[PDB]
Amino acid sequence: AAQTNAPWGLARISSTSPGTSTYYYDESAGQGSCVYVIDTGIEASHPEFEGRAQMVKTYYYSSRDGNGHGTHCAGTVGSRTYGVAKKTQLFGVKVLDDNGSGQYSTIIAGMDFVASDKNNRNCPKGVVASLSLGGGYSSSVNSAAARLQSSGVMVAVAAGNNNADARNYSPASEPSVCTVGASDRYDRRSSFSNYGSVLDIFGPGTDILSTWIGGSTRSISGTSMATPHVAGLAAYLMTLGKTTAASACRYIADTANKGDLSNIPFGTVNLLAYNNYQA
Ligand SMILES: [Eu+2]
Ligand SMILES: [Eu+2]
Repeated sequence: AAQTNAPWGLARISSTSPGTSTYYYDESAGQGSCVYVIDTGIEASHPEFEGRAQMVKTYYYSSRDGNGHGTHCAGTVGSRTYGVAKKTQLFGVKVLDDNGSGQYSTIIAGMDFVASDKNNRNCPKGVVASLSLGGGYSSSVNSAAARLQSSGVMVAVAAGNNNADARNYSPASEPSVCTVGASDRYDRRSSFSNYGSVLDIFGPGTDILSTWIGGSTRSISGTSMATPHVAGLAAYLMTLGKTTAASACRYIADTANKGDLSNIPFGTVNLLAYNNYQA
């Protein structure tokens, strides 16, 4: 399948070079997989989700996304026009308030929730969790992310936006999950992206168009935007049978575009997520 005039990040993940505008992908499109988006919520009524999104848990007064951040990330995973895995099922867990903030105890509870809730869901091709959030180092937050991965869920987390070594941020610094940095449309590391030995992979993160609340769309930047590209790619690859939740991060790294990025400090991987699609 081919999507013409696609957002640049979708085109980039299906090409060996920058500057293309068509997203090439297999028609299976992540069907049979499930992605939990652990964030500010998802506006599940947005037409771009086609009935494939639902809220399953909130830690606040309402399950509504009053911010937009979670709806944008969910759109990059699996919306029709803006998503990597256009037929996946999306589940929202609201651990962040409508200002985009949340306490570590609530974030931990949301990860433990997903590890249990997945046993109630029909996800024959596998389960992914996308965490576009983080803060200062906490061993308890890292441990919760490690538990979620060990339970059989592919965990993708943002590296952080501090232009610093990700070893001082959580859950980015947990080795056992998939820690995602950001790149721009010219194959440079995004100017805000964290780096360091704990990063596993880069994805598109500067000027990413996706869904927004009120049935709208908007372009924003961050490692929060790169993370759902990798989460959606994992769901897509699991549906094709190429990898499993336990090994998806390693498979993505082994099959990535290598050496294409500039402004990568010594000691950080030079790997950009790539779907290896061949018609
Ligand atoms: Eu190349
Ligand atoms: Eu890792």
